[PDB]
Amino acid sequence: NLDRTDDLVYLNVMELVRAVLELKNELAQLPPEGYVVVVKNVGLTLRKLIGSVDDLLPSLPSSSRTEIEGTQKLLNKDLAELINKMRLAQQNAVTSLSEECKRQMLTASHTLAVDAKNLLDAVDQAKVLANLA
Repeated sequence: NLDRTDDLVYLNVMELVRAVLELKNELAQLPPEGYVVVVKNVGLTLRKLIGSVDDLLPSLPSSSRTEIEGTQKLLNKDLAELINKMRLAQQNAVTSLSEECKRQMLTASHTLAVDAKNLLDAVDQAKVLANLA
């Protein structure tokens, strides 16, 4: 089917989605310090992802290029939101509202992982239409 051999966009989407699933399982049992770290890795994998998307762009149909650049900005918003919720989680670590901002962290990072997965499909789609065009 698909050859992922030198496919960094693929690699970084997977690394990111993995990092999100890690947070999802660990958020329950991590002190405030412990999730700061996992979100920081989510940040890093994302900037790697965005990076490898940038290097790939020039080589696609303009239509796709424009759309993908759009989802890049969206991915960053998703990260901005995740960090927001992590801050809430932190200042509410001893309040009855602790549990809810852990739920919103999981939501935020879940929508980020999904948007990354959606981008992989868009990129894969674009690579194919490039072959056709």
